[PDB]
Amino acid sequence: TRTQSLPTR
Amino acid sequence: RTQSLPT
Amino acid sequence: DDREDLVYQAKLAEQAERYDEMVESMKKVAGMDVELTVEERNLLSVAYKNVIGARRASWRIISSIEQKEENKGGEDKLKMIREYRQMVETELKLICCDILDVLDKHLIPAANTGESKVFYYKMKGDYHRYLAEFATGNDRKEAAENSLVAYKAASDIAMTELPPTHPIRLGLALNFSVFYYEILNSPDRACRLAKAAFDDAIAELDTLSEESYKDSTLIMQLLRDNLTLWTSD
Amino acid sequence: GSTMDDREDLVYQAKLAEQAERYDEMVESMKKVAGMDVELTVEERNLLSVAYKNVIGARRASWRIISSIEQKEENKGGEDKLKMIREYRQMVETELKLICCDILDVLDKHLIPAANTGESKVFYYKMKGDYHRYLAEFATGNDRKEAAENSLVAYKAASDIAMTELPPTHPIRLGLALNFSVFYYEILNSPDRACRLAKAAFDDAIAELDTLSEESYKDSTLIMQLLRDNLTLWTS
Repeated sequence: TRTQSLPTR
Repeated sequence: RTQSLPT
Repeated sequence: DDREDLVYQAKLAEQAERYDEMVESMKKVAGMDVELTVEERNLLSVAYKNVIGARRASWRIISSIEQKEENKGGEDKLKMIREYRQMVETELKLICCDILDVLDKHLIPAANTGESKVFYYKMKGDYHRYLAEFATGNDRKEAAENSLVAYKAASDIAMTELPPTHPIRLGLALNFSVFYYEILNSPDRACRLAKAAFDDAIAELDTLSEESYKDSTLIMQLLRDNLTLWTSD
Repeated sequence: GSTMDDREDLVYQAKLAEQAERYDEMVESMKKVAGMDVELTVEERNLLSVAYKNVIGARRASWRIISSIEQKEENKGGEDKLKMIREYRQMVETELKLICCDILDVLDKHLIPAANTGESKVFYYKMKGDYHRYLAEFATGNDRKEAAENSLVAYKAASDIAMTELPPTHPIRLGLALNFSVFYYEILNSPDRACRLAKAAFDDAIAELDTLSEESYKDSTLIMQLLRDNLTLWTS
């Protein structure tokens, strides 16, 4: 898997 | 819905 | 080399999903007045299908919003919505005329094989059909007629150059049947073509290659799916 | 003819552009709203954030794919292919700079000077941190050190406002902790600080989750799950 930032719409 | 040839 | 570099650029743009640039590269290739390889043909169609598809999706959404607002009665909202649709429709005409021009001025005159001729005439059929999706009045009749002539030409070459199980022939039948139903409003003819294509393929299903089986069977079931849906109506 | 008519018309266009998924136009619209030097509504700042995120994200994805291809070719040794690849990467990087600077100027000249609530200040300083972080993603040498500093300072400003003005369960606060921890991990390459940030944010929110409403409960728990996901991955 990979790191995650805040998602957007 | 109707569907045509995909890409 | 220019050609080899051009094709490598298109493969990068496809990887990056930057389809405007992929169109730019493959268009230079088609202008070379040479028989394209299967790979280059795929690159070309993918580039244009993606550029046009984004607009086709935007147009359908905006058209949907316009209907809802027309029911509601928002006059000011409708003026902006319509202006937006007209802008997207302008983009659509420009993309279509570009590829249609390339097909008539370079690809078809240089086409060297039966499958490639079928391929290019099917593209002509597709992109005139895309014009007809949003045209109105005379522009609509011309686009529909032009689409029909291209599709019939492809079919006539295919019925003599490709086995009925060939994926390009099948994909031609699929898009042509969609045209009959969606543009000409002929469910009868649409189903007759789809079923005809399905039956001719099934009769020679032993002719399918292991590699063509995946593509062909997926296409033939799209024909079956269309058939089921159209008969539902 | 008034600015308020213009504003509603601009916001309606952005909502159309968003539906049609034409984010270049949605950016153009939301940027015009931001130029009026007013406090944006929650809706307007969301539209603006979505518009810029989609525009930059397409390039960020293109850049990652091209860099991947660049690595593969460097291993193979194809210099001529690499000349084309690097030209492509550089073109995408130029788009990235233009986009990042565009919103960063909007933030510095219009949004932040007019922000009057805690939510919106945290929101704008977090964006500033985000877009300086995107610059740092592909920068090199000094430009990279500078982008990293700008990102760090902006995130620290956002955090200083957030810890005194937003509850620890607040989604903007949690989302700030998420992106700030990612910054520690991906830009500063400090996994320890990234974890300690994620864990602290997660723990403070779980303690007061009972006060959370409903719509904010959904958004908060979802961000807490991203914090937990990143933690499990980094600790793996």
